[PDB]
Amino acid sequence: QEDISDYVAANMKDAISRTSGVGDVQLFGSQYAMRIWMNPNELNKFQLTP
Amino acid sequence: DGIKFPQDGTLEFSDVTVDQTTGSITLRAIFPNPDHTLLPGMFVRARLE
Repeated sequence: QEDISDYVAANMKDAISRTSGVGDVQLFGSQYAMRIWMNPNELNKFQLTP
Repeated sequence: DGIKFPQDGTLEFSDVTVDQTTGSITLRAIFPNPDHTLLPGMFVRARLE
């Protein structure tokens, strides 16, 4: 779902919005985002907190 | 600056103690220094095979 949503937001939203007669264009997904998943064991190992 | 050292050193005495704060051990390498192009205390990168 995320890959498809980002592809639509990148290479489909602009062209579809930039034709004749089209008003608001809404996206039903969310584009990419760099997710950083912590690990409490590793955080404890190096003496670190979020 | 990134200049490759013309001479080559050798690794010896891989340590066994583990640093608490970081979680890493230390290794010692020996490099011949005939031309005094290296000085004590400087920061360097090492390539190990």
